[PDB]
Amino acid sequence: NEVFSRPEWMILTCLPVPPPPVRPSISFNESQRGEDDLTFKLADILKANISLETLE
Amino acid sequence: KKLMAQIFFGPTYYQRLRHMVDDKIHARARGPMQVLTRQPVEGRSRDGG
DNA sequence: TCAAGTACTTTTTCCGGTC
RNA sequence: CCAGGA
DNA sequence: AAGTACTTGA
Repeated sequence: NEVFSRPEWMILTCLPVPPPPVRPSISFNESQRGEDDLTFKLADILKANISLETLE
Repeated sequence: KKLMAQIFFGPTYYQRLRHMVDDKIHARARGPMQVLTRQPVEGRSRDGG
C-alpha cells in the first residue's frame, strides 16, 4: 500500500527505540540496576552499529 | 427415636491430609500490580488476584 | 514434468519450594 | 524448572 | 503427529 506499507519499508534504516515502560528495570535495593533483556539487546545493536559506523 | 435403618458401624483407619482450608482460602479486591503489564500480581502468597 | 524427500511449523484445562 | 492439588 | 510449503531427482 503506497501510504501505510511500501515494500522499501521491510528494510530497516532508522530503528525505533521503545521507551522504558516496555523494557523496565527491576530496581532491587537502592544502588543496583536490573536492566531488561531488551535494554541489553539494544546496547548490543548500538555497539554493533558504532563499530560498523567508525569502520566505514 | 430408633432409626428405621441399621448403620454399618465400626473403627476404620482414617488419614489427615496436607490440604487444609485455611492455607487455601484467598480473597482480593485491588492489590499489588505487576510492573511491566500493570496487571494484578500472581498467587495467594503475593496477595494476587 | 511429478513422486518423494526436505525444512519447519504447531499444540497440550484451572489452582507451593528453592533457585 | 521441580513437586503437588480438582 | 500431522500438517503446509518448498525442493529435488526421474
